[PDB]
Amino acid sequence: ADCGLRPLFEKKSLEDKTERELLESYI
Amino acid sequence: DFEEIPEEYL
Amino acid sequence: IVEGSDAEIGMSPWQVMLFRKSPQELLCGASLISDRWVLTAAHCLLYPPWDKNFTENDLLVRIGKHSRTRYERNIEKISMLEKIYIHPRYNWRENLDRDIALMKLKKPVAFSDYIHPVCLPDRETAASLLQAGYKGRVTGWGNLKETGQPSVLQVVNLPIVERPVCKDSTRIRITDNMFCAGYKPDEGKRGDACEGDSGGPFVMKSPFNNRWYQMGIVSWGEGCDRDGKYGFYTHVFRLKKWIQKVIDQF
Ligand SMILES: CC[C@@H]1[C@@H]2[C@H](C(=O)N1Cc1ccc3c(c1)OCO3)[C@H](c1ccc(C(=N)N)cc1)N1CCC[C@@H]21
Ligand code: NA
Ligand code: NA
Repeated sequence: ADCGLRPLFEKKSLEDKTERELLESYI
Repeated sequence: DFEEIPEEYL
Repeated sequence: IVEGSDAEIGMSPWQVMLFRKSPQELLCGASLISDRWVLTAAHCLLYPPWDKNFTENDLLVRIGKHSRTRYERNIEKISMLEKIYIHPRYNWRENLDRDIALMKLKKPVAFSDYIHPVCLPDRETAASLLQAGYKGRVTGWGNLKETGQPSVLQVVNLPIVERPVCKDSTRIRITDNMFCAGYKPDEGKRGDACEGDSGGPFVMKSPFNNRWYQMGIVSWGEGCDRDGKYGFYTHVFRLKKWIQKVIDQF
């Protein structure tokens, strides 16, 4: 249900330092 | 170089 | 992981370390997919050319870790294996086709800020994300170079590579159950998995629902971070029917 949502990031709406690199690649 | 883990797990 | 960086705390809370009991050492990476099931590479457990054949009792799974060698009191959780399940058609003779295994834990592990399961993809997310040039993320406590060892979990993001280029990079026979990832020499940037990273996850963050999916498993390569070579990954979606079967049967 909760898979893949990290307690210290997605659950708290905090981004890690390079996840935006992945997003930019998803074109 | 691994630190010892509690004997309980071994 | 070669040419990666230190992970942030809680960045990869599905990260699992497979740890040999005696002698005490890093065997491989792995992934938490529920509170009692861990996913890894078949070759981490079984590889007859090298006389590798571990039994449940031979190892431990360590979850919640950041530091490689330290016992992370109050943070990591250590769990015993109830049973190992290796893909019945894992092809260790020829090319490591279907390089996948499951481990059932003796007791459920408690989730925490540091311990949390990754999702497994369904057809649509694999179709949506497993595209040349789309980047995934590989994590592990493996070697920093082909020829030292990290203090904490390492992370590198790498683009999926076109199947023809994967094929043309190697004399191994590649199958639809594998994909490759890594930069090409003319792209400038670097990074790869290496010894000790085997079995760990290749993950992608869906831009549709903002959840992390494990699309691959670190499976094999030729050296580490060599120009013109790519890391190969087990294609998790393509073996999901076996994963489901196992979990549903056991
Ligand atoms: C146990 C397998 C071993 C495994 C992985 C590897 O590539 N093997 C060699 C290999 C490759 C292809 C094969 C094979 C063996 O037999 C048939 O098909 C694995 C490995 C090596 C390099 C990478 C990488 N550069 N991304 C990823 C995984 N190494 C590290 C320690 C264990 C050993
Ligand atoms: Na080839
Ligand atoms: Na390379």
